[PDB]
Amino acid sequence: SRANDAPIVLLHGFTGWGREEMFGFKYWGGVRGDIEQWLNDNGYRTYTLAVGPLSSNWDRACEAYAQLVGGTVDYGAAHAAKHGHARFGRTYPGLLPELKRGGRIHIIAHSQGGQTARMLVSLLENGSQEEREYAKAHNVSLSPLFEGGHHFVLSVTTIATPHDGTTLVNMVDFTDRFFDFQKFVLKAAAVASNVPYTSQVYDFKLDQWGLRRQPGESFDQYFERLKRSPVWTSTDTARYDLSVPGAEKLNQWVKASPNTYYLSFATERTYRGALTGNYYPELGMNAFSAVVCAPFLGSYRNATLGIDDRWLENDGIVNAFSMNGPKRGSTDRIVPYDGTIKKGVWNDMGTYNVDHLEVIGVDPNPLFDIRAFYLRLAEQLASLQPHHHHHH
Ligand SMILES: [Ca+2]
Ligand SMILES: [Zn+2]
Repeated sequence: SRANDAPIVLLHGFTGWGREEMFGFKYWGGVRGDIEQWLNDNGYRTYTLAVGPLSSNWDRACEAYAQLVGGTVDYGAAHAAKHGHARFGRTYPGLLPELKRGGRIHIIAHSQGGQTARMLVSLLENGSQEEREYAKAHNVSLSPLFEGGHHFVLSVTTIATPHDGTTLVNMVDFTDRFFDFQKFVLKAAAVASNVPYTSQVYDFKLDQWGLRRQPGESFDQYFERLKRSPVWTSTDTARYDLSVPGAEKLNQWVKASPNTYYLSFATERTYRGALTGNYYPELGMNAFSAVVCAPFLGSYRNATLGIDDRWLENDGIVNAFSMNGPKRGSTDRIVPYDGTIKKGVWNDMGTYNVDHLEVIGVDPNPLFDIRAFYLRLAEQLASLQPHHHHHH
């Protein structure tokens, strides 16, 4: 039973949006309903974050912080000068003002949101030495997020997160397919990609970059312009952070806080071929994944990059091997769940048979009791004890 009162905060990956976006079709729930609503009705206070889907984890984090405490998004002076984008972003009212008063939160994250959640914890706790130094050498102002000392997160839960990246980015035509993936997600919500909708619909929130869908332009047309923009061609991008090498760099500095609980959930929707060693998409896998991504992920090898047989099992988007926690270029410890949730370590909760999109309800799966999954997760989060008295 209940040991803490901390609210839950939901966070997406390389696709995602606000609750008011996509005509109310939820990222968290999809065709199965509204996950946040489910948790609230069952008494687990829950909120929802919406950050730039194609943005670097660093940008998201700066966005998350601000969206949480309120204020104007500060990407940090050293960071903005480094990558040529605006230092300042969109302003937010603050979902949880209580955070500045001593309160904590639980983050549940999907896909790339996992990387972001980890980074956010790091920045909250340690800040950025680079930013502090810059501020002092150029006499510029500094955001609190970079000063360290913030203790907002009691726990982080990751679901189908590419902690060590996804080999997907290695597809010869990754660029066009990744955008076809966005198009599929749009379709999933009954939204067309070839129609110049006047209403916002899907805000990619690229304020830092000066990018936005223009009037008369469909999603298909906007994606052609995004493809050639800095959010797809620079290192400060989700595209980079997504790669195996990118994930490893991020792992070099984004470490697990000894004051925070970490939970990992893995996904797979594949079967192994006996003659080839490869992995193939199961029945029921989202269409797109099954035709476009799955075959590549379950067959792609690269020994010079350390991609071997353990990397084949995938969930249609991300290699399963990458989900339990960051390992490549990491000092984080990963411990198998033995019935007891330990602090400052990745508690590997196992592997669940559902794809990348089914786990959040964007893709239908009648055999997966989604509500029960999230509810059981909320119960475990609530039982988390802030203080663990060392015993027999
Ligand atoms: Ca399915
Ligand atoms: Zn940036």
